Amino acid sequence: HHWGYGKHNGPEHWHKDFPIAKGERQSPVDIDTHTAKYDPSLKPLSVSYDQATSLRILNNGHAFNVEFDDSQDKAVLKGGPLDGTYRLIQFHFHWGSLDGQGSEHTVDKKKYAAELHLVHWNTKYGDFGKAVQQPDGLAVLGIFLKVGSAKPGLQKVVDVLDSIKTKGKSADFTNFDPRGLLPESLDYWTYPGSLTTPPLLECVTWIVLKEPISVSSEQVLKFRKLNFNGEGEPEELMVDNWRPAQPLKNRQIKASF
Ligand SMILES: Nc1cc(Cl)c(S(N)(=O)=O)cc1S(N)(=O)=O
Ligand SMILES: [Zn+2]
Repeated sequence: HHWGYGKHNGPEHWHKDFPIAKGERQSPVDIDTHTAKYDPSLKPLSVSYDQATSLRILNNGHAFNVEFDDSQDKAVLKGGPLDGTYRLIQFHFHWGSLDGQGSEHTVDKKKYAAELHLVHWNTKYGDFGKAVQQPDGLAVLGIFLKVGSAKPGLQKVVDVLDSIKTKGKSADFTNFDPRGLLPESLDYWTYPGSLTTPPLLECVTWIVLKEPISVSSEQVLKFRKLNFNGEGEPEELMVDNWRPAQPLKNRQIKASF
């Protein structure tokens, strides 16, 4: 009875195996644009993905991860609310069964069709495993996806999904440039949170971009063709793999604009 997004193993059940699910800094959260405060102390956000080197893509049973070689100082996120440098390790998405839902963070309660998460770990902790055990171990750059014009830079990801339809399947995925998934503006909201999937560790500094990227209906439809189940098992379409907004509690969301 592994965790998932179904009625019997979904978000409302996670607290049993992962008590921190009801913690003080859980993610995602609803971003109230009028309550968020502009913070002039925020330094410019720096996204340096020029030397990013992807290794492959994997269907982990709940979504898919595009993994990067993080053994060297490449693909770094810094500046903004961050102290030091965070290295890119992987990115994945959360999406819905319908265009009207799919994102984890919401803006004034608005749900986007999907949400992209570029995960980075604080280099002062040596690696990802040690980083997640620290309050400032990770920095996740979140980007909303809305349905409209196609996103050319996402097509290579979309076309490879056919080869990893079921849980456990992976495929070589090199030379993918994550810069093609970024919107024009780097304006963002930031707050201290957690992983949105079990183990739900509260080790994340969230940086959510205000500007969404547009992807075509055809592109997101292919995301929905993936399977939660493994090869040869009853088909369970991989959709609605998003956790709903959690209590903000004692936290303030800061705006870079
Ligand atoms: N490993 C991992 C790390 C982070 Cl930080 C996040 S998220 N959703 O908090 O960005 C999700 C995952 S997972 N289990 O989906 O691969
Ligand atoms: Zn995520």
